Amino acid sequence: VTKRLHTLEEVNNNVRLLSEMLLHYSQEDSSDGDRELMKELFDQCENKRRTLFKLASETEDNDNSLGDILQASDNLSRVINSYKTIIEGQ
Amino acid sequence: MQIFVKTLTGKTITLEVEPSDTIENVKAKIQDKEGIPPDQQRLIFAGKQLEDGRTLSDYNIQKESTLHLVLR
Repeated sequence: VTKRLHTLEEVNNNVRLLSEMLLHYSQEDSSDGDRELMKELFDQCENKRRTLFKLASETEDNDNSLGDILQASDNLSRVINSYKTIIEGQ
Repeated sequence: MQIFVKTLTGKTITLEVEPSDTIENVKAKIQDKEGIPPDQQRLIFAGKQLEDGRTLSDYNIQKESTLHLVLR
């Protein structure tokens, strides 16, 4: 399979889902399963933010959706740093 | 009973299962109608993954409940 684009809804779906497991996380209780699938959602957030930037790079002067693209990326960025300051430390 | 398995794209597939059905069985049902290999499937409910060993009854999944599917 090749690369593709992700809708705004899907972006929020990925964000909310990660913002779901991060809360239901416990270094002690949480097993390897939860931890593993959490890295997938994170890597996927990482990948979506990238495709959004590709969209942004092909934006034209006075584009009517550049704002949304960047907002979505911000959200992906905010939840990606949560998987950082939590799963790691900073 | 009837449950709803939501994908990240917002798609929805209703599966006709029983409180007895194992997580491995729900993944196999999805493969039969969607064709997605159980290997690439990862189900989530309440911020937790679902292991094939456990059953829907174990995770307390009621009718019309909504699971989350995440491909690799």
